[PDB]
Amino acid sequence: SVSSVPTKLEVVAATPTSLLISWDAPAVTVVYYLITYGETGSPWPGGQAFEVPGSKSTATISGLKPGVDYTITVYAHRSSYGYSENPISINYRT
Amino acid sequence: SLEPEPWFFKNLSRKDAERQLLAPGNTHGSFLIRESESTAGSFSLSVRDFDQGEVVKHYKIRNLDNGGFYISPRITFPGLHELVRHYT
Repeated sequence: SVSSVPTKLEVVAATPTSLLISWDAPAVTVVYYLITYGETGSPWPGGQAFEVPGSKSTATISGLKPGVDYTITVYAHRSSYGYSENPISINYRT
Repeated sequence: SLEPEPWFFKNLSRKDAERQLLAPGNTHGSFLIRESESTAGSFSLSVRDFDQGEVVKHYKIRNLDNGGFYISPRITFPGLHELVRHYT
């Protein structure tokens, strides 16, 4: 409702300047993820983005301005090119 | 490689793109593609949009490890042509 890939996502380690995010390793094969982050209410793409390979289940975001509300969103791509699967988002105040 | 395409504007600064796009004759959603001063050998898309004045919004074209491109991680493409075709 509507369900996403990955299904669950949480911050498992914080410093004031950076975050380690972790998500449930999905059942279906993912070639790669794309991960955005930016101040809650940034437009349009959501802020800075980077790629992580499909085998990985963790990502580290750094260089964050401390005590600031960030939206962090993960997009899973199950083929080389095309539409991502339904993304998952979390908000975190550093 | 991109030089033949009309939408690619070679040797065009970010500020020059603002002037080019804001100049008269450009309807809303007028766009171009430029070399990114923003980030080394990659490209950017500049577009005419209105912000509650009229303005030029710049979007970074980000690269994938497989060589493809994306502006938004919701959709990725093999090349720019495919990206440009889609966003038109």
